[PDB]
Amino acid sequence: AERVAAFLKNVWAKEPVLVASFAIAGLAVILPTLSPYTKYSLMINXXXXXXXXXXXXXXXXXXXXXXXXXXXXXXXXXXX
Amino acid sequence: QKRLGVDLDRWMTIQSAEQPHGIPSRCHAFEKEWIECAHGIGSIRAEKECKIEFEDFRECLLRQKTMKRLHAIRRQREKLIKEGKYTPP
Amino acid sequence: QPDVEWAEQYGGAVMYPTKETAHWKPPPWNDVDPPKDTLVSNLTLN
Amino acid sequence: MLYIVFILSVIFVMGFVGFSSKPSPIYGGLGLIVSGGVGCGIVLNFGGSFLGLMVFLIYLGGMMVVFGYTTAMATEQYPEIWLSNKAVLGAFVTGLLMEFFMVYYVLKDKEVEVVFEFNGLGDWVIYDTGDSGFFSEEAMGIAALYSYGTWLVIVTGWSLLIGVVVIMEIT
Amino acid sequence: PLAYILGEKATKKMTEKSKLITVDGNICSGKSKLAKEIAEKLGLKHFPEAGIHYVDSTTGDGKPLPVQFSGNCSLEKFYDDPKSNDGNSYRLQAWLYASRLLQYADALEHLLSTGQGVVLERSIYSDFVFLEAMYRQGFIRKQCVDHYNQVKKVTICEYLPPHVVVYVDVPVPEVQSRIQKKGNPHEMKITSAYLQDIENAYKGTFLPEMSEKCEVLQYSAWEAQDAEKVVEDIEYLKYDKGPWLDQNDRNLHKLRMLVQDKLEVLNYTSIPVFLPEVTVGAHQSDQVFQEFTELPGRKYRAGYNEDVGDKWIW
Amino acid sequence: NLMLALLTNFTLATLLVIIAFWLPQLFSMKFFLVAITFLLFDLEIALLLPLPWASQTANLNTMLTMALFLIILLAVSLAYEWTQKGLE
Amino acid sequence: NPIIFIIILLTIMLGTIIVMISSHWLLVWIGFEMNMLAIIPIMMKNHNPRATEASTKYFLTQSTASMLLMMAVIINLMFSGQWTVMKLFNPMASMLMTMALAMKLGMAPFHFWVPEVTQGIPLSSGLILLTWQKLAPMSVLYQIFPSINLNLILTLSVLSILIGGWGGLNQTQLRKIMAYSSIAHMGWMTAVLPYNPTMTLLNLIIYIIMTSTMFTMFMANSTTTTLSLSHTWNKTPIMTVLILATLLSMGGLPPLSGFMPKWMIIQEMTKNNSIILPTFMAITALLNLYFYMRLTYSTTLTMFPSTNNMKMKWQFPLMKKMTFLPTMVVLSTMMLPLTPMLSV
Amino acid sequence: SMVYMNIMMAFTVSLVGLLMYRSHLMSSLLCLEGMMLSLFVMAALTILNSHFTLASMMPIILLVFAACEAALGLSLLVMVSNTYGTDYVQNLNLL
Amino acid sequence: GRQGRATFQFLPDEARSLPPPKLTDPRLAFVGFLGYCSGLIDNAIRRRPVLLAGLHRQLLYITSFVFVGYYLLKRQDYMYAVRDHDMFSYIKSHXXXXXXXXXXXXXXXXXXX
Repeated sequence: AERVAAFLKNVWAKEPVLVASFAIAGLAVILPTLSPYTKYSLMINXXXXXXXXXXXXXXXXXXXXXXXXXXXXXXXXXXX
Repeated sequence: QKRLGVDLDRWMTIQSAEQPHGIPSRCHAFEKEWIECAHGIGSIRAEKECKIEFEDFRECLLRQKTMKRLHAIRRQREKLIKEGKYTPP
Repeated sequence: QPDVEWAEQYGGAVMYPTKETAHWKPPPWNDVDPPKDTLVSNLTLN
Repeated sequence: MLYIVFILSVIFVMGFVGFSSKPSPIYGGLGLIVSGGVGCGIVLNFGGSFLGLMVFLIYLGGMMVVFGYTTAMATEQYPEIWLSNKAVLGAFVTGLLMEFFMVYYVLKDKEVEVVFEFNGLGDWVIYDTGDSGFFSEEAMGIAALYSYGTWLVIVTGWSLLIGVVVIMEIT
Repeated sequence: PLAYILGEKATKKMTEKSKLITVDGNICSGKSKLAKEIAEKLGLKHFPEAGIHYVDSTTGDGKPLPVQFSGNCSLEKFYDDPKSNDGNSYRLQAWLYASRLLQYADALEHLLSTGQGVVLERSIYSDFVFLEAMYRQGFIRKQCVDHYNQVKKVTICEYLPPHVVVYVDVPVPEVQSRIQKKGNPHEMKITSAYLQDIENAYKGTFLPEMSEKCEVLQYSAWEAQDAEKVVEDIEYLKYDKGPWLDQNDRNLHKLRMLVQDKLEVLNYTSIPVFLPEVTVGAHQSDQVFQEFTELPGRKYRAGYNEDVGDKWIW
Repeated sequence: NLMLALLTNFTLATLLVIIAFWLPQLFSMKFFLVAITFLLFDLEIALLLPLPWASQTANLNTMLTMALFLIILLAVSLAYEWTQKGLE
Repeated sequence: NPIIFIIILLTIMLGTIIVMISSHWLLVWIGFEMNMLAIIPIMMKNHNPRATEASTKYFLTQSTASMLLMMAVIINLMFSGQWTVMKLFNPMASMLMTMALAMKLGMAPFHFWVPEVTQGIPLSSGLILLTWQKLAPMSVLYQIFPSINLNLILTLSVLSILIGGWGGLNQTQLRKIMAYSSIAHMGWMTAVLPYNPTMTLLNLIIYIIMTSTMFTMFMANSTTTTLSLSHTWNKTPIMTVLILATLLSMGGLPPLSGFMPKWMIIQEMTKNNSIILPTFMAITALLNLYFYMRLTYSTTLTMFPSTNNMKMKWQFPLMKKMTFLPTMVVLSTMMLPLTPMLSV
Repeated sequence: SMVYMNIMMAFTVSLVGLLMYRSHLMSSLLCLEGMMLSLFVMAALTILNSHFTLASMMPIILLVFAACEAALGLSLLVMVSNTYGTDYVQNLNLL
Repeated sequence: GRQGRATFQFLPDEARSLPPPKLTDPRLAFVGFLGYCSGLIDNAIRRRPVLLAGLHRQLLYITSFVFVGYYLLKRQDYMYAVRDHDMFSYIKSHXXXXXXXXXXXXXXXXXXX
């Protein structure tokens, strides 16, 4: 190594707080794209209804039923 | 616009547009008339065809026509002092 | 033919003479120098 | 007593009377504390607690604080009393008579103005809103958003990059 | 010159063991020429003293231009015996100042690009000693000195650092005998009071030069002509808290850009103020400029010319 | 009421000043750059204020790219500050 | 200055792009104030007492200009409440819109800063950044061409040529003459805006190019008429011929393409039954020509500015657009009279 | 109508306060802060009453650009106090 | 007059590319002369011998003014056609606005001397 081994141990000796400024902020950018866990957070965020629900008048339609518990609609059940 | 924004979106300027969550405008129903009236160039240069739908829309934001009306009621309510006045509540 | 007297008449000041503007002196040739005299110049402690 | 916004709006203009008048930058600096702090209350009364506290954090927690430095850098030590100063008191007395004389005409609700708009009652129609929303509402429950307005975030970032670089080149 | 973001930058592989050392104040006789030639061991480049033929020697092509074309009726022999009624007096000094401003601009450009020890023979900061001494006796008009001071205030302030080391030579009042000993018929028969006033004005001019945070060193006639004594003093004495010590990023580049072109530095030297002694006539100057165009020196371009070079047309 | 809470604090504070006075009977331009940096950073903090407030409802893929971007330029401004800052 | 000078210069280029490509009222508000933060460092540059005085006089006039413009934006919420740049919808907001844009431009009542700001600029590179800056308020005026009252635009256009035509007669400073030709040309700009918004964009094209040709030829350092005098004999005689083509073109002369604005501005106005105004335009334009009349005598004559010092080394400036643009500035009236359609 | 008769009046009073002078250049920049403060309140009332929700971010952006001018213009004021002794409108050189 | 059914981004519309472009036009040659003229005075400002016989960077000066001038003339041929097309279509649609008057031998006063 020409600068990988040379210009790393010098940074630990001369101001090692600057190592933390690039590494922790670096992991803040790279890790969100790599991890297959960000998909779950988007699912519940859209599922949480802040506004009141709206009923649509159905004329021959699928995947829609009554307000009572039935196998219809989205209704996220990701890890209970 | 002097130079148009083609193949890119950066608007979100006009009222009664895409809501942050689902929150409505105070004059949402009135612009549903106004934008639909003046989408063509017919009442843009002349501005005479949509005069009926503009006066009610100007009334929505300012409420000046109701302000003059409520003042007329309040003045006549003050006129009833030492006269034939009645208060139900 | 134009001479040195013609250049003095069209000299850089105010073009034509005026009663109101007479104290208005012409600016230096390039880059004006500030009045550097009378400043703070290092404060003292006792 | 019955009015909430209208009483505070008079004090708001009263602060600006000290800006039309020139009572030395120190006493004029006190204007931004009085009119600024009351200026929060005018915003707060209609709703939106976040936007009302923005003046507290930036204007009252930065802007005039930095303006407090420059008053000490130039034109410092002593502020001259505005009672002794000529025409400064004259601008102050004429400034208040443009507002206090008008308030007497605002009494009995309606008033004549330079503009076509009238004063009105300002008690029942003071809020101008019924129920509107419910949860995370009041227009400024979700006030600022990085979503949708993605372009505005970049350009604000550009100008704040300029500010740090440029002032360094000036001084 | 414009794009310095890459490898080429100010104070890069420079400004270490390389400094501008000005050898000035030779009173009247050519005494500074011996000291500058001796100071060639430490200093890399030593420029000769600027005269009447220097402006054509630099930037031109080897051989100097004739007396009629180069400097309008300007000669060093005329100043040897200075006389009244439409003479040189001041216009040779203005030409001498323009040549000394040109050689300093070249030397400073030679210092910034490739760091070398530059030795100068009488700089800009010694020129007003050469003028004011002539003014003490009846030679130059009062209004001409004020015209010179207007050029002095503008041209000098463009250069942020003056000098590093300034050498001071104070000889005996019997220096006229040394001038008579030297083989020069023109330099001889000069006024003894003029040379005495030149040494008197220099004593009051060396004090602000030393106070300007530049390392000033005084030398005697017995101390002169010493290659070992002068070089050891230059190495031992270090410049501290001077105007020469400046930022390489901002101050040095703006200095380099102004000194890169000769026309940009001499643009401030030409004053719009009309003077009868400084040559105002355009009718004879029109033919004189036409004679310069007729001359086979430059005439056509900055570099390439017909019947001189030109390998390709494009 | 909020005004009832505020005025009671200020009136008793001024009351202590009445006790304090009536009851007894017998230059440098370098510090300006600090105020400049402070005010310019406040607005970037003001733009970064709605972070634990707007992230609850809005899309995360659109926000994260913009949220970090403000802190990046907040550090890039400091990266320009490092090259000759001052003795203070 | 290294890359940072180019970055600052690029943000003025980017700043006007926000003004050009826009739909929102607060978006153009940012675009104006993006320039305010970016012109000031180039206004300073050489650490001068004149530069400090010019920048403070520039800021305090143009900061008040933006805040007057923001009032017009807020009244556009008071009435209608639509935030799309098309119409003001008010007889009150239109007054505070046009007068605020008049402050940023060199229009009649707010002209006093223009000559004193131009004097305090250190270099010719900074002198371009006022003539190019005038594109930004002109771009907004093209967008809001209707709903704006004739009584407070045309009066400001007529008076500006009057005060511009008398404002350079008692001046010898080369920067001051260019600053008052700016005030003179702005009267020809806003006069077209009611009588077809077209040709106002072409009037910019002619003006911006013709002004940029001046300062690029003023790279050979000259601040006064007497300093530009020593140029005929001491400096190159072919340079005086090419400046003559730009001096005479700025005034109303038909063989040169600086008559191409004065072609259509009168032509479009005369179509709409107005003759008494275009008469007043052309006669006052001769006073604008009169500055260049006395300024052509600095180059055509000898004038005796010889100077004992003669330059042997050839001049090497930037000269980026100093060759391509004066060829278009001298002759285009015979080349492209159909360019009205191509531009707008 | 009711409140807008005061906050518009406060804007016009500050508009006079800017252009009127008693030699102090600090007071003009102080009034520029007040001008942006008066523009802040006038924008706030128009957006908060007529529930826009989207436009609420706009005075926050306006607040940023309020401080952009009222610092970079303030930095130039310091440069006047570096060249000259004390900041005054009367102390000028330009013609 | 003003733009109606036209949008920005890419200067010619491409949808209305029906009219034939300018081929070896006298208008192209005059801009070509200006391209040559710009390649003459560049050797005058920057001191170079002989404007006619000098350095051959003039080929760039000729081509650039021809290239930009060709698309500029293409914009001219487009915009003049559209302005004419909207004018003709306005008469064809309304008809009542444009009135026709034909066949008249009306009496007029005769001037003396």
